[PDB]
Amino acid sequence: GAMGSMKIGIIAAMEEELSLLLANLLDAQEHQVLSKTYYTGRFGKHELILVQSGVGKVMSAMTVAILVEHFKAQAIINTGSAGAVASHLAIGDVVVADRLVYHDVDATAFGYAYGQMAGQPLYYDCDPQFVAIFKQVLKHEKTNGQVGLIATGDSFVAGQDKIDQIKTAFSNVLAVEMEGAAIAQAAHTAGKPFIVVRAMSDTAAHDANITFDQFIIEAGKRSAQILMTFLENLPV
Amino acid sequence: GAMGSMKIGIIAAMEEELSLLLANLLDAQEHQVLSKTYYTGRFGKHELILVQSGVGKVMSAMTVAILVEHFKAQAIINTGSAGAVASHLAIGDVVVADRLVYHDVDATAFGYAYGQMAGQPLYYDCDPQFVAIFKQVLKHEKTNGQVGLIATGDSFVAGQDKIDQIKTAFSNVLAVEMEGAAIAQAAHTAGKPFIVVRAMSDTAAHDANITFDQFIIEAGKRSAQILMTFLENLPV
Ligand SMILES: CSC[C@H]1O[C@@H](n2cnc3c(N)ncnc32)[C@H](O)[C@@H]1O
Repeated sequence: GAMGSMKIGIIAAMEEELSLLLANLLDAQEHQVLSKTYYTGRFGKHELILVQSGVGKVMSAMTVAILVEHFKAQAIINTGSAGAVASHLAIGDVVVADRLVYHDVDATAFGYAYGQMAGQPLYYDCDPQFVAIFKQVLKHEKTNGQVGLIATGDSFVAGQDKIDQIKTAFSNVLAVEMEGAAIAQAAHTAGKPFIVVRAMSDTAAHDANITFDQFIIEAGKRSAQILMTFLENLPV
Repeated sequence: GAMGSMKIGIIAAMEEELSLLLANLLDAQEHQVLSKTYYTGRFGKHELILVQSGVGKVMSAMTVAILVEHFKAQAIINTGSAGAVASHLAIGDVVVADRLVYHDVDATAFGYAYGQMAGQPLYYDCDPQFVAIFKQVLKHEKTNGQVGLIATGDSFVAGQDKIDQIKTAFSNVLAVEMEGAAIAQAAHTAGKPFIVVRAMSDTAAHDANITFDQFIIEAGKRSAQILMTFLENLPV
């Protein structure tokens, strides 16, 4: 592209988390690759490749490999919903991850840290460039958006017992979801900068499915709006 | 004749199996993609792509995505070793999985069965021809083995109480390991037939007096030999 324009891959697990970004994409074109639809186009000064990956670690990690190998993405961003687990964090609030960790990985029998996949770091560090820009977006909005740790696992967290297990393991976790550390692990192995941004759909309580169904449209929308302000502020 | 020469991706976890397969490839070429090493060449009537397996769900999902998109694999074979969890299996027996399931996935709040990923079946199905052909190789070579279920999660499960929990949840499980169902979920998403096979490194009672890393030296060679027979018996 011109100057420092980037090709940015953006992954949302579900339709509600990608619809608004698609409504913003200029010069859009669909592509079918490994049975998923990728949408190329422009936003602000950058080129995006959007995809609805499907939920969880395997689906999201496949889309990072194809975004980098096939679409030549230079950065990877995940957006969508999450369950709020920290104190002082409500439904509709935004968390931008500065680090990702798995809460459901136990290879401690091979002498790894709890949460650490073999052959990987325990924490995946979001790009510090992107964190600083998103930190300034949240600041300018002047509400309750936070930057901190998001934890991932292949489970939808719904109950105090699994909140307590996660916070015992990682006391500073803000929110939980099913793709952020998977996308971070994949983009880290590919050598490309990444970040995760989420808006809270629920508080991961025993009946969190009912709350998620109420708020998933809003959570997808809110995460996407913050992401677009970041893209407007990412220079070239 | 039918589909002709099949491009087959082989994800081999045992380094002595991968070295023996590579030693048999015609026109062997080395390739780096997303920082990982793949070998392409021919064996018998087929073109192969060989790669060392990574560990866990995310590295498995990237490997299948790259084998299919970059190298145009039309089928995925994943081999390795794992301890038995069913009582009747002996050290060195070969489990040919016909189904894979996750033991560590909980989206039950939404009404899914335990183990079932959102948007997926609870069990993934290995290709029925590949399962029959492998079972026949074992029979022809008078090598003991069994067809059945393998359960996967992003943990190494060392505690027997946790093993018994997985057996309570999935009654017919023969063995538990860290990549098979992610290979299955990724290859199925891609629309490619696949199969997962494991040599049993230990019995359910832990009778082995050789370690896993020692077991896989000679087992990797045995598994390479069985695989090359399977590839000779895969029709064009
Ligand atoms: C339908 S499975 C839940 C989907 O929404 C996100 N998510 C939203 N709230 C939660 C929660 N409480 N626990 C886990 N993942 C969540 C996940 O990353 C996944 O894509």
